[PDB]
Amino acid sequence: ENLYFQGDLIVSMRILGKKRTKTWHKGTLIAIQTVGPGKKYKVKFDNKGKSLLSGNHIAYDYHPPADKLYVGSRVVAKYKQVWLYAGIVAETPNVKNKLRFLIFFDDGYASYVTQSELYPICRPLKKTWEDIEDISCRDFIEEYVTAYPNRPMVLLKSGQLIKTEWEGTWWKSRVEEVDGSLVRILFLDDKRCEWIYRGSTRLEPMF
Repeated sequence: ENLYFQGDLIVSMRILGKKRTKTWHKGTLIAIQTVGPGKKYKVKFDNKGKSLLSGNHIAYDYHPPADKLYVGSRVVAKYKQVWLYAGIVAETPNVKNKLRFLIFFDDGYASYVTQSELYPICRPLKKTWEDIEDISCRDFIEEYVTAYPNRPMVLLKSGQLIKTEWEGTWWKSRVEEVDGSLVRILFLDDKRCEWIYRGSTRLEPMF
């Protein structure tokens, strides 16, 4: 069946859709199609083309109120070239994170963002992490979200020497900076930095 309405979605609304690049882009919802119990959403993007997308691959083009965001909420967020990329809410605003949202992006990256940097996915899966492609990231997120608020983390201080994983091996590294539940690691040989979640198994003390 072709529908005009489905939940709070309405044909002709402006929306965000996930392109094959895995980045998300502005478009118009031009059809809603059902095949038995399944639903698909046809989006005409502003620049490039039409896609027929599942409901977990479209997002509303507004910022959600804080009371609709939980740990485990499926979102699209500003990713640092600024793109929109999918992720999971790991923390909501509190004193210890200076009232920011912590996002775990689908590729394993973590960042603090503000409400104005977030968009809600329209039809998230019941287990929101189940559409994370990478099995290792998917399993990590499942454990994190379901164990929350029980969060094993390593206490780290600037100047501390540790081993950090990159491309499957351990590297000598130094803590450069700490920000909430994130640590900025300097890889000593490569002399570049990366922000990493303090409960990541990439930090040798967590492994």
